[PDB]
Parts: sequence; structure tokens; C-alpha cells
Amino acid sequence: IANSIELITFERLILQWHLLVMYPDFASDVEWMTDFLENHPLLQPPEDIANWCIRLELNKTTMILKSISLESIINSLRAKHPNTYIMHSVIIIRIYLRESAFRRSTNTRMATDEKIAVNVVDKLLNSTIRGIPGIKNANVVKLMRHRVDAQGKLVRLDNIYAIKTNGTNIFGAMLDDNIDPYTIVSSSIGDTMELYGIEAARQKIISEIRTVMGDKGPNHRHLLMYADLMTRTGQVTSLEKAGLNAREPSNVLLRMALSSPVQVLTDAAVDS
Amino acid sequence: CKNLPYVFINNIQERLQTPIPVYLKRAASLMRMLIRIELATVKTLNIT
Amino acid sequence: LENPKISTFQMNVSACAWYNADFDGDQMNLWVPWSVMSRVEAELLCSVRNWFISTKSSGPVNGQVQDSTVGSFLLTRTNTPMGKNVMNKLHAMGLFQTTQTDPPCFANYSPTDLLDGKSVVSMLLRQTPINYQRAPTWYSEVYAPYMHYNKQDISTQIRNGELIEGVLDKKAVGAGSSGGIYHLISRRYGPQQALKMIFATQQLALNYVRNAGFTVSTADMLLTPEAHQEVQEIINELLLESEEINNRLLHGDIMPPIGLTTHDFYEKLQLNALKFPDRILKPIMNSINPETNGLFQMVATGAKGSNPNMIHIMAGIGQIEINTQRIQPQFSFGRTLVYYPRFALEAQAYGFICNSYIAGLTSPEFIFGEMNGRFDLINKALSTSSTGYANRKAIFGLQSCIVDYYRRVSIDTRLVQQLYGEDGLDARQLETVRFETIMLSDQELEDKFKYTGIQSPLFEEEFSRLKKDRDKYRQIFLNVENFN
Amino acid sequence: PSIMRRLPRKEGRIRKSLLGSQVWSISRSTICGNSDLHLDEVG
Amino acid sequence: GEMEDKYKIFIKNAPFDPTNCQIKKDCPNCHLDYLTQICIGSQKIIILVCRCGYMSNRG
Amino acid sequence: VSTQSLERKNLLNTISALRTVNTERADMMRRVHASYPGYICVAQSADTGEKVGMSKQLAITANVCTAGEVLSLKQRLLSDPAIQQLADVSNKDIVRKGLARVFINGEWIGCCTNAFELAQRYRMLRREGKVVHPHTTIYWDSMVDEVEFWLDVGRLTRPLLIVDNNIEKYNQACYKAAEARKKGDKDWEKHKIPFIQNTRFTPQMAKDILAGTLTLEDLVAQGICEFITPEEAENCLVAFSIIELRKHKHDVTRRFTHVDVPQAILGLAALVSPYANCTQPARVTYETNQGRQTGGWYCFSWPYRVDMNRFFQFYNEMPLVKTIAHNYVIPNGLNTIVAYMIYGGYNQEDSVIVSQSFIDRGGFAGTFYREEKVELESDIESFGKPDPLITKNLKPGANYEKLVDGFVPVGTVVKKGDI
Amino acid sequence: MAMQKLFTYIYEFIEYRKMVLLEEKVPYDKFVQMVLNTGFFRINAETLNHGIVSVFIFGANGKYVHHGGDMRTLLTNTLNEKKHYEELILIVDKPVLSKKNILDIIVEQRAANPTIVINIYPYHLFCINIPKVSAIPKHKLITQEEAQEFLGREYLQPQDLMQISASDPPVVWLGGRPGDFVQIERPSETAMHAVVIRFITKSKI
Amino acid sequence: KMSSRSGNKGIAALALPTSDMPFTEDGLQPDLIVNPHSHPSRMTNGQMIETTVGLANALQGVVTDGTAFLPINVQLLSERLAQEGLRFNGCQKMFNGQTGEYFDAAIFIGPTYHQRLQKFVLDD
Amino acid sequence: EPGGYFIARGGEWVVDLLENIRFNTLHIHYNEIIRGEFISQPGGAFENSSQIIIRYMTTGAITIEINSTKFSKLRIPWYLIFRMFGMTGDDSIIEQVVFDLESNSLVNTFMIEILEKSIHVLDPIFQPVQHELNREKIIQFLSEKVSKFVSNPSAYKSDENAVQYLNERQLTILDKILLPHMGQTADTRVRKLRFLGLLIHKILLVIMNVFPPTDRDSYRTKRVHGSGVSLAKAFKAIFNT
Ligand SMILES: [Mg+2]
Ligand SMILES: [Zn+2]
Repeated sequence: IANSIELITFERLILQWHLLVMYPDFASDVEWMTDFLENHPLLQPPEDIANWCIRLELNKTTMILKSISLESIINSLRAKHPNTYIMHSVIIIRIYLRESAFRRSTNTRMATDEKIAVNVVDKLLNSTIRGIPGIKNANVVKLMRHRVDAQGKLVRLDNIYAIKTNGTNIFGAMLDDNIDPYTIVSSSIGDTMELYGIEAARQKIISEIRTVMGDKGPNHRHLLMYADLMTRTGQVTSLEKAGLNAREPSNVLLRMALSSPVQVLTDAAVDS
Repeated sequence: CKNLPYVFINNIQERLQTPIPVYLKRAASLMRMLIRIELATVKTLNIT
Repeated sequence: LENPKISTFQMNVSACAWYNADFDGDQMNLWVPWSVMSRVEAELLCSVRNWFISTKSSGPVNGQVQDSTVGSFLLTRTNTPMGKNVMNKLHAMGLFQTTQTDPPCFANYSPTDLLDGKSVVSMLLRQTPINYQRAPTWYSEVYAPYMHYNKQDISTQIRNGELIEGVLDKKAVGAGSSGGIYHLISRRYGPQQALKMIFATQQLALNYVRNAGFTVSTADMLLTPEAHQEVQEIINELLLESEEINNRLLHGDIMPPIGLTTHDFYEKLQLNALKFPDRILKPIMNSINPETNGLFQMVATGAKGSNPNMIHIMAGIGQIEINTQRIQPQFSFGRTLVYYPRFALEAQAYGFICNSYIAGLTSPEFIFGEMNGRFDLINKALSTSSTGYANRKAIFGLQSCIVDYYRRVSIDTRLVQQLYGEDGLDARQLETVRFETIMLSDQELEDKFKYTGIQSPLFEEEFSRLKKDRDKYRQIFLNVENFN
Repeated sequence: PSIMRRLPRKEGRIRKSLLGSQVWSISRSTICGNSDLHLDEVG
Repeated sequence: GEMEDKYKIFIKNAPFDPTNCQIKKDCPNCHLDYLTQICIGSQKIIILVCRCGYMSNRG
Repeated sequence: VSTQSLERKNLLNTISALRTVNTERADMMRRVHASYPGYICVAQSADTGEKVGMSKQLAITANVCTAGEVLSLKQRLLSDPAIQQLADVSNKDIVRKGLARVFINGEWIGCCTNAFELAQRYRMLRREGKVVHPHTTIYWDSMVDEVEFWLDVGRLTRPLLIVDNNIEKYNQACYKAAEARKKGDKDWEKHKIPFIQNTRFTPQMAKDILAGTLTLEDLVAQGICEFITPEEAENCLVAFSIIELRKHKHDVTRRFTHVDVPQAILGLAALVSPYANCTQPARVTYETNQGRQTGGWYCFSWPYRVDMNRFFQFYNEMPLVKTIAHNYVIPNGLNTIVAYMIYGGYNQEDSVIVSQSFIDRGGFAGTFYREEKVELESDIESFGKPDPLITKNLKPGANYEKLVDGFVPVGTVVKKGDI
Repeated sequence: MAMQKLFTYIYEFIEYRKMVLLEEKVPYDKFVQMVLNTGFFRINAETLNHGIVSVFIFGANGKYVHHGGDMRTLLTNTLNEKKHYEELILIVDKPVLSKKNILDIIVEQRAANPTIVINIYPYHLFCINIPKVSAIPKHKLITQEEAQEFLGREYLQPQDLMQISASDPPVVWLGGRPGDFVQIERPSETAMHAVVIRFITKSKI
Repeated sequence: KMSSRSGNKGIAALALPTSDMPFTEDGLQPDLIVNPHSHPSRMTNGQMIETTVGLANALQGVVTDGTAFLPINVQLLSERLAQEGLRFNGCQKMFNGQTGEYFDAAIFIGPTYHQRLQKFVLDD
Repeated sequence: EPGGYFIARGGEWVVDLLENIRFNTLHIHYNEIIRGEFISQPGGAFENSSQIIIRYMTTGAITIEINSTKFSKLRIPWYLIFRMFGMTGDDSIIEQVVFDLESNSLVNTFMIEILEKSIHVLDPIFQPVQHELNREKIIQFLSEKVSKFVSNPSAYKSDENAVQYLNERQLTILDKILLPHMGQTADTRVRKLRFLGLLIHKILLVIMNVFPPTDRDSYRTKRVHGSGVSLAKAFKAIFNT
């Protein structure tokens, strides 16, 4: 499962990629055009294919390393990008595009063909093939947890395995059946706030300061002083000049003594 | 143990047995727990 | 101080923990309150007995340091190289002629009667009787294989102020020792009484050593000629295992796991292959006499030093780690220094020091150690600048929080906490205690806490609460484990 | 010379003159050890 | 890739740089007692080279 | 101009102030770099504050080079048949044939076929000292195949003894042993000779140095040593001491170019500390900081000077265990008898108990000096004993009775409040 | 996976709010069919005050999200029906909340209907049983009478309390409106548990 | 403030009369008493070797060289002490000057070069 | 006392040995992602030094700056400097940097790609000169940009002598302010072009992750000057005013 959820993007599968009687070294490509159209006549190069030939090839060591199948990729790209016909061959790949993705850019009046071709390749290479976005690694770690037995004793279980990813995506992890979604622990305060609320983000601040303290950390009630001050407004405010303005705006004299008296004084006089 | 949260108010209100706020009942939870353990009958048999 | 030739502010060495000070040239300020109002609150509010317990950590601050740590060990030690650790009536009386307490009574003692050191200490701890039972710093599993321990020295026990057995050292009398002698005196009798006991037990320890002596010599750090050859054999085994990892590399047999390169896997392999075994202390402990070695006794009692300090002096320094990494080649593309070739394979080329301090380092070894030392002096200087700026922004963001008349915390009216610390307590007034129901099973709990003497429903209700409290505790703190 | 340049820095009016002080009736000296003093005494 | 154009000059000079590590190993070409060893890159490729022009991994 | 006021705390401080080199970046730049040994003292720096790692000290043998006659070398190189002129060769030509670009003092002045051969030929010329000046840097970059010559000011140099071997005869014997081996001789291995590497410095040369009959510039003249800058050090494999050189005397797999003297990696202040390699090095840094703060005979012309905050200590001793640094500076200190013991708890935490008799007898006693300088205005102010009746704003409570002719006479004790 | 998670936890959300479904629960396959065809899925539920709450689940590429005109037409058509409305919950994907045009439509429709609450929420707020997440303490709505008695004993104003947004996930699952109070039981590493009372303020959008 | 050449610096805290200082069986008494607890963490081992070597230098009548990186052998230096009539460890029997009682332990006492640092208490 | 100090106003002063960077050498460090400086010096310790910076931006432009007294941090794209100096052909211009056109090794092709993308950027100040074919009008545009005492265009251009005067002035000043250490006459302009090509080649090699950037703390590129050099520099700098 640690391998299942790690983000494998499209860039890292291909070893080389060329952005484009055709170009040299393209005889097998028209051969790819030849033998593919007989494989299944359900599809063919559609009505909308204008001028671009974005041929790519795949490093074959990658899929054997990560148990990928060429079926998985082709199903992946055209379940998210309904503007291309893929030419998946049997390893080489020649993605063809449509003109229908070129005319909805009315918000940009300098859109040429080169940049818009880079953007869709940019929009396409970032498409996930397998995993959860934002998860770069995922290692397996051994946890120590308590549990209550059938006899009613509290025992410590040391043979528990779990996945410690690198990067945070709480919402993606609950969209996965291999992970218990009620026990997700992130190290991010901002992500915990967005997904859970203010009370869970307060507990997150206590936990994250505690780890930075080390072993000779202070009493626990000094940590509650930081967490409860930073969350008293229903949002997470900082311990900088911006947070002081959010919590005590009418205290001009306190805010002058911190950072910049002339700017604070000028704003105070205008607002009375 | 029933009157322990009045340590947070005063002896005037404990005598009158006025109601206690819920957040002050929670504050006496660890000490009520410890008192009931270390002053159980199995431990206080020889105390007069 | 009425001697006109003295210009210093003088204080007791056990007071230096309040100020984080020492005596190599520090300066302190002093002002004397002249106003009646400022004088009243200096004495009732700001006396140093109010800072005996730390506000930061909730444990004690003061205790013995360095002479009373090792002098308390020597006093309560069971055996001396001269036989039993006893003194006659004159010398037992002399230990108290400085304590500035009320003297004990020796009238039931004759001039030739002998008193053990634990007897003399009990004459002082009777005033503030406490209960204490732990093992001393002296007893270590590290030293146990190679050293004889007296059984009446390795389990310190105090019953109503009587020192029944064991030695007093850092675990019991040391400064900042949680659950030690002075922390217990403070809990039963107050912090002024604990400060008075630190002074009195410090004069007992110092007056004992003014008859016993304590020194350190160059011969204390010297390995025996046969014990020197045992250290060399241990070192060669490390350099033999290090050269096996090199031999595998020459054959391309180093295959890293997933996530590591061949360079970073090779450097991790070497780092673990050049670690001293735990048996490097066998030749060290065969060369010293733990009864008379002063360098060993300062380390073993917790007075000063550590075991890696002693290994470096006597046996070898080993591998230099900077950022938990070996010496990176920064002298022209694959050399560490001008003394080593490019792409060198030997462990000496990346910071392995085969010499001890008492033997004397070579020039490349000295340079590697100087790089290590310069790093530490630099990190120390950053402490002033890095945390001072973060300290001022923490202070300004938090300074308006003040305790109300309800014990809430607010900023002028606006609640920050409904109850300070969620329990409303001062951090100088906490003790660590064990709840002995949490880990039991329902059959152990049934036996230990359920009373069968009287058959009444009130004793069924009492036991049900003990179960309910246990389960509520379990449920709450099992949940805390889930979001951490 | 400005009226408003007196305010801002660590050597300004607020942080030097208002948040700190120069005081009378104070002394300073080097500290040294004395084992005949109690822990709450100073020579 | 390495060993080809990234370090071609260095590898061709390695037998003559006197600050390079040597290895006690006979040369197949000129029958010399010692060889020059280098270890370039994060994969720690080991290359043996000689003054006569010999080089490991088919150089 | 970055200058410091000369603070003559003692002679060691005076000499060390004249050898001081002054300047995550702010922390990485205070490190001990791998290029220091032999040029910058590895131990000496500040120990507290921001000044740590800022002021560097020259090591004991390191010198600063003056600018050489670059024009003569430039015209000699352009006459070398082994160097092709810049305009006589093309970029295509110098990548095709793999030629090496040759620089002198920064500027590209041609190309050569074999960079190693040119570098070593001119190094051999520098050793005789007449064609190439001995203070010339000759660097050869084998990664990108360039040769550099340097002769400008500001280069740090240090002498190094040269190691020579017999690799050519060893190579020929190897070839001849192979010739016997392939042809069919079963005794092919008896033709090999052992490898030998050595320096030419002899005990008689050391004896002559100590007798004044031999000098450094005479050692250079016969090519026993040479000067190496940090640039050229990257072409050098240096044996850290003569013990290391003797250990590998017949090791063909570790051929040294030079051999070092271990004490050369320390500066003069750090060499005052005896048995310094038996001490943790950070304490040697602390000593370099403390050795220059100590009292002594701070100058031998103190009575002719009017200084501020200077201390003259009457009695000084040579250490019982002296070092080489006491061949060049006056020792300032005393050979105190020290007992290492516990005595009543008054030496705890970096304190000492002193003998009062030792103090009374003049141990570490001396005289301290303070100066003054009061100026006058032309025709407005003057020196003279003020008259309270015709002079306003006399300082309250001030004793004017000490003044004679405007100044207090020499030899009178002045107090607080005196004029 | 968001659509399948929604399909279960939206009815769990409706049950948690003490509402009864006024319709027939269609299979998941039919549900995704209607979402992909019509552009949204409508769920109607009844509160204890006999009021109707309508839930709109928008597909991540429908017309109502990309153009404001379709959403405006839908909102005007739905609020003119003959139902005693209390609240409309619109569920969109996360980037929809950043597009200004739809937010303008929602505020304009709020202004036109002062008696109706219009709320727009992202997907992640309904893709799990929020009250059962371990990290989230127990939230509970208390009446104005208990809050009044608490504040009277404490000599406090509602503006002195700590505040919580009305779009906080636990408060959304509770159904808490601005001007209300929420009581929280939270775990404590000093007293084993604590109780606070927060004041519900206006929502993010 | 004083200091030795290994960087071990300290403040003069107490000054005792002649009759109050410790003395050995032959009457040797110290000028300075430094705490042994200043050694184990700082690891200034060259200062202890200097006391060992200089102790035999004084009885021999010579001044020797202790420059860094010269070969040393603390075992052979400690046997030089025994050849001069002293103990192997360089420790002697000492008496308390105030009571006249001997310690139950030999004390390490000998000559160590010291310096006065220019940080005067009257100025600060 | 050995001496070696100064007495001024009765006090004793020591002129400190100052640690400066080595001249005539390229220092490569890390919009602008990388930066190559080069302080050239005509030859001698006391001469005036001209700094040039060859920077590479995220867009792809490789622009060249010359910090000196006469100018002020003006940035010129690299192709225009080569064109001003009598070298126009794009293949030939690349042969200044790559030294080849017939090697298809990865480094070469990557370098050529970088340069080809570089030579097609629109610098805001160098737009109407972007594709110019000759030199004299490029020099005229330079004189328009840099001459501070000139503020009335289309007035001096009505005459002829001023144009030639400005062209000669710009040619001679850039023949003194671009790489003075190689010479200051017009016959040393081609070798200046080759040296600049080799410098850019080195910078782009550091881009390729083939070699590291310059180690700012190593002493192979440090110089220690002291009393004489610093005293002369101050005796001449304040001599100016
Ligand atoms: Mg200090
Ligand atoms: Zn060969």
C-alpha cells in the first residue's frame, strides 16, 4: 500500500520527450500508425486534429520497478483529458490533440500556438498516473500503541505497521480504502484547520510545539498559552505584527512598541 | 469528593450548596480520581 | 564584608543555578530597596525561596554541585581504602561545627566510639524527616561487568530521615534532581527549609573532605601496558571491518535500498562500522581502581564529566561527525586535506582518529578535531541572535494575558482560556504521582480494590466508580494517542 | 534630524527611553564564590 | 551520463595527476605493478587507468 | 583604510596584531576551511561574540608574496616552442586536438599540446631559481586541462621540503621483469628493484641551521625546499611528518611530493601552549584568546611613554616546560606551585585559592598607568590656580589646594574630588 | 473517489442533523448518471420544525459552476417554489469557491431572500463522518437560556467569549447559526478533560 | 583573573595566610589551589602533563621543551619521577594547615606556569 | 620592538592586512538564478579595475553588465557585445562559446539549445537593435543610452562630426572598460571576444551541474594586501576629489 499511494506523475515515466513525409526517426511512428488502426477499429484519429505531434517514449525500467501496466496509463490520461487521442501503440506514445481546446481562451488575447501547446503539455504532464497528489514518498514505520484485551488489561502492541508519507494531503487520504480515514495525523496546522476546524488545529499547535521543544521542554500549561491565544478568534493568527493587529486592533500603544511606530501612529490618527 | 470543586469558589458558596459550573466540575476530575484510589476502603482500614 | 580589600559580590555556589552563572569573570547587578513599600514586597514576594521550583519545568532548581556531590558520596560510602568508613567522636562533632544549625547531642558517645557516615547524615535529616528510595548514580549497568559493587551502597533508602543504606550522589542530592532529597523536603516543609538543608548537607560534605582529600593526577588517565594493546586490537577490528566495505565497493557489490544512492549508502555503512563497541570500557576499567581514582569518581557520581569524555582521554577519540556526517571532501574535488590523495579509501582520511588525548594527536587528527570544535563555538554564538528575536515577538503577543478573578485568562475582557491551564494551578506547585488502576485488568482490579469485609450495597457503588474512572481515563488518553 | 526618527529603532524613544530605564542607587561588580554564605545571602 | 564527456579530460589526465590514489594491481597491457583508481559520481563508479593508455570498463 | 589602534597589552599581542588577516553565509565563513593548514592557524580565533571566526592569524611559516616580474616570464613563455600563440590557433583546433589553454597572471596567452609536461618543466626550472623566480605559482588544472602562472601580490606562501623518488628506474625494472616473464624466464621477478622515496634534508643540515651556517634561502638555492601557495597546494601530496614519510619509504602506492613539519599548522600564539595536541583543540583556541591578554613587560620603554590603561608586571619567568614560541617572544607569567585538590569549597566552578604570602611577595604585582591630555585655547584659557572670588562656576566640593602653578606636583597622591 | 464518498456521507449528514428524507434514495449508478446529465443532484429533507432543507450536489464540470447565469436561473427558480424553506446547501468542488462570479450570485440571492439561509460548501466537508474523526472534540449546541445563565453567572457578554466560524466543519454538521453558542468537551493533558463555550460568528462565504 | 597556557581561566576567590595553606611532609605548599572538577569536561590534559614533567625538571635543574606534536610518552615521563625520588603519580602526603591533620589521600602538587589576565576588578 | 606601525596624532595605528578576492578570475555563484563576476585589472596592484557581470535569467536572456566609474549597472545582452566588436555570423558567434559545431555530445547540444533560446529574448531597452546587422548604429544607440550629458536627441544627429566623435569615444572606452587586462587597443578586440566566449562557456558549464560553483571560502582565490596597496588606493581615491 505504501507503493500504491505515492504520487507517480507522468514526467518521471518518460525518459525522453520531443515537442512537435514527417520528421526523421519517424518511420516506426507511421508504422505505429499502421499497426494500431488494425488492432481495434472502435477509435481512429478523430475529426479534430490540426498540427501537433507530441510523441514520447517510456523508460521500461520504471514500470517493472513499480508494477505499472501500459493499460493503467492509457486509461488514466483519457479519464481526465477528453481532448486527446493517444495512439498507445504496443514502448512509444504519440499524443494528438484537438483544436477544440484552443478557442475557449477568450480571457487571453495574446495566446499563440507555441505557448498554448506548452500549457496543455504542462497541463498534461502533471496529470497523476497513480497515487495521491502531494505525496512524494511513503515509507513503512513500526508504531507503538495501547489496546485493551479481552480480559480487560491495557497492553502495549509493538508490531503495528503504518505509512509515513512525505507531504500532506488529508483529503486525498480519506479518498482511499486502504487507509483508516478516522485516524489521519498530519504535521500541518493549516491543513488540519481546513479539514477539521479550529479545535483540532489548536491541538495540532500544542503537538507541533512540543516536538520542537525536545526532552527538557516546559510544563504543558505554557503550551496551552500559545495554542489558546493563537486560536481565540476562530481562526489561526500568528505571533507577528499581523496577528497582533487581528487580536488587539484598538491597542495602538502596544502595536507601536513592537515594530513600526510611525506607520501605526499614522493609521491611528486617521481612524480616530 | 462531591464538594471538591468549591476549592475554586469559596467556603461561603460551599455552605449554601449553590450550583457549580460544568467547567469547574471538570477541573476537579483528576483529584477526585486520585482521592478515590488512594483513600479506598482497602487502604484506609487502620485509619481512625 | 568588612575586609576593606574585597571588591566582589560573593554568593554560594548552589545559588548559581538561579542566574545561570559561574566564577570565570561574570558580573551581576545589585540594588538595595530603600523604600518601605519596595522593601516589603522584596521580602514577601521576590525572595529566592520562591524560585526553588522552576516555573518552566515544575522541578527543583538547586542542590549540590561538584564538591558536595562527590563529598556526599565519600561521606556515605560504606568502605574506604582504610577499612570501614568510620570516624571517632571528635571528628563526628567536627563535621557539624560549621553547619550553622543547632548541634546534635553526642553525650551518649565516648572518645573511642566509632560512627559511620550514614549515622552522621541521619543526625541532620532528622529535623526534616522524609522518605526516599532509589538507586544512586554510582550504580551503573555499564560498569557492573568490570567492577565490584558493595551491596550496601547500591540502593539508597531514607526512612523518616534515617539513611538506612546507600550512597548520596547526583540522583539524590544533585541540583535539578526531580524527586530527590530537597524536592521532598520542599513539598513537606517549604522551600526555605529545603534551602537551609542544602547548606547544611554541603557543610557536612565539605568538612568530611577536609580530612579525606580528593585529587586528580596524570597517572589517573594512564592505561596499563597490556590494557593499551587491548585497545589497539579493538581499533584494528574497526579498521578491518571498514576496509571490507571498501573491498565490496571495489567490486561493485554495494547495492543501496530504495531511496538511497550508492554514495549515501556507502557513507552510512562506514559510519556504523567505525563505532566503538561497548567493550572498549573493559581495558579502561582494568587500568583504574574505582576506590581511589579521582577522575573516575567525578564521572561515576555525576559530579562532572561523562563516559565519552573518559574514553576520549584514555582509549581513543574515534570518528568525527559533523551534521551526523563524516568529513566531506572540500579540498579540491575528492580530497579532504592536502595530506590525503584524491578518492582516498582509508577511514583516517574522513575523520577517524585512532589516538587518545593522553597519547597525543597527529597533525591531520588535530585539524579534524579543530573543525569539530569550531562548529560548536559557532552554534553557541547563534543562540544569542536566533532566539532573542523570537523571544521579543513571543513576549509582545502574549503579555496582555492576565489571570482574572474567576481564574480565567483574558485580554482586557476577551477570554483566552476559561480556566488557566485547564486546571487553575501554579506550575511551581505540582507533584508527579502514579495512578495505579490504569494498567490493571478487571480481575486484578477486582482483587486489589474491591472490599469484601462488609456486605452492603455502598461498597458495590464504591468499586463501580473505580472502574468508571479507570475507563474514562483509558478512553481519553487512548484518543490522544490517535491524533499524535 | 527629524521629529519622527526619534521613535523607531532599538535606540529610539520607545524602546530605549520608555521600555527601559537608567536608574540611581545601583551597583555592579564581579561575582565570586563563598561557601560560608547561605543560598539566600549575598556578600 | 558520466565517464564519457562529463569527465573525459579528467579521466584521461588521472594517470598523470600525482595527487590521485593508487592501487597495487598489475596492468594487463604494459605489465606495470601499480594502477590508478578513481571513484566519480554518486554511483561511485570505480575506474582503473594506466599511463600506457589502459582503462577499465573497455576504455 | 581598515586599520586598528595598536594595543600593546604585551609583546605577543603586538606581534599578533601585525599578523592578523581581516575580512548561512555568516556562519559558513567562520568555519575552519580545508585550505587553511600551513597558511592560517587552525586554532586561533575569538571565542565569544560575533568576532568568532572573523580575524584570522598567519601560521608560523606563512609569508605574503610580493609582485614578480611578470613581463619577463611572459616574454619567455611566448618564446617557448612548446606554446602556440593565441592568434595562431582556433577554437575548433583547440577542441579537436585537445590542447590546453595557458594563462599567465590571469590572461590567456596561448595553448600547448601537453599541459602536464609544460607544468612540470617549468617547475623544474623554478627549482634552479635563475630562469623562473622561486616565488612563482604554477598550477595545473587536470579537470579542464589548463596551466596557470601567477606572480601578483597577496599570495600566501610557505616553504615545504621536497620528496624525490626513483619511479623511472622502478618502471624500467618492471618493464624488464615483464620482458623476462613473457619470453619464458622463470626468474622474471628477480629483476625488480624496490621503490624508494625520500627527502634530501639531513641531520647535518639541521645542525648547520642551529649553528647559523645554513639559511632558508640557501636551502631553496639547492632545491631542498620550495614555496607553495594555496593554489599550487592542490597539485601536492604532502606527508604530514617525517615519521609518515619513513613509514611509506618503499610504498609505490603512496608517492609524496613534499613532506611537512607538523608544528607549521599553528600560529605563534597557539604554539605557546605546551603539549597542545594532548588537549581538546577548543581549549587551545581559548588559550590563543587568553595568551595575549596577560600581563608582563608590555614594552621596554615604558618610562618614556604616557599610555592609557597599561600594566607593567615586575617579575617574569621562563616556563619550566618551554616551547619554540619562547625563542621569539618574551614569556610573561610565573611558575606557580599548584595543588589540585578540594579545600573547603572555595575553588568551585572556575575559582582558585591564592596564597596571601605569594601576593605580598610580588607575585603578579606591577604598576598600572593612566594618562591625561587637556588643551588650551589661544588667549582665552590658561593654566593656573583658580581664584574663587574672580572665577565663576567652581566645581562644588573640589579640592583646589593641591594645585601649584596650575598642575599638581609630581609625587602627590590624588583622591576623588581633588582638582 | 469524492462522488462515492459523498453518496454515503451526505445521507449520514442528513441523519446526523435530525432530518427525514422526502424522496427515494436512488442507487449510486443512477445518482452519478443524473449528476453527469442534469449537472446536479437534489436532495430534500424535513426538519423537526417541518421546514425543508434542499441539498444541491454540483458536478466538477457542470454548467452551473462555470457560468453564473445558469446558477442564477436555478436559484431564482428554486426559491420561488411552494416550500417552507429554511436552508439551501450547495456543495461544490474546492476551486469553485475561488471564482468570484458564483459568490456574487450567492450574495445577491441572499439579499433577495432574508428569511432563507444559502450556504455553499466544498467537497471535503461531506466526504467523511466529521463527528467521528478522532482529532475533532465533541461539539454541542446549547440553548439561549443555558447560555444566558452561564453568562450571567460569569458577568460576561457574548462578545467576550472565544468565537467559532459558522462554516467550521463540526458546526456545519451541527447546524449552528451565527448568534448561537457551542459547548465543547476537549481532552486535556493537565486535567484529563475541559469544557469551553464558543460563540458562533459569520461564515467564511 | 588568572589562567594557565591550556586556556583554564579562573577568578581569585580567597587568599589564605601561610599558616592556613596545606603543606606536604617536606614543607612544600602551593601558591594556587585549583579544583579537580575543572579537568574532566574541559579535557585540558596538557596542563597535567606539564605539572608531571616540570616537577622532575625542577629537581634536575633544567628547562625542557614541550612543543606540540613532538613525541611524548606519559608512561616514561611518570617513570622519570620515580627515578628522581618521587612517586610514580607525582602525589605526596599533605596536611591541613588549619588543623594539622593529614589527608587520607596523596595530593597532586607541582609547578604549573600561570598568567595574570588584564581584567582588573577595581576597573569594572 | 620590530616596529611596522604608524604614529598619527600621537597614537599608534596598525594598517590591517585586508582579505580581498583574487583579481583576473571568474567567480560563479547562485529571474537571475546565477551570476558570474570578473574583476579585471590592467596589470599591477594599483591600477583601476573594471568589473563585468555575466548573468543568466529564468527567461533565457544572458545579459552583460559593466560596473565602472563611467557607467552605472547597464545590462546589455551578450550577442550585442559580440556584434559591436566586428563579429556577426550566428554560427561563428556560437563558435565563440561552444568552440565547436560538429560534436553532438550531450553537453554540446544542451549548450547550443541554451544559447539558441537565449538569443531570442526581447530586452525592453534593446528592442529596436535586437536584429541589427552592422556596428556603427549600434554604437550610436549605445551613446544615446549612456551619455549623461546628452539629453537632446535629434539635435546632434543633424551634424556629422559628432556622430564619429561618439563612435570613436564609445569604441575606445569599451576598448578600455571591457577586459583591460588583455590590452586596450583595437587589435586586441578579437582575443577579448574569445575570452568572453570562454567565460560564458564556464558559466554555462556550472549551469549543467558538471562542476560546482565557486567556493567563496577557499584560499586558492584569496589575496591579502595590507598597508602599501591600501594606502596607495586611498592616496589616489581621495586624490581625485
Ligand atoms: Mg562565565
Ligand atoms: Zn599499462
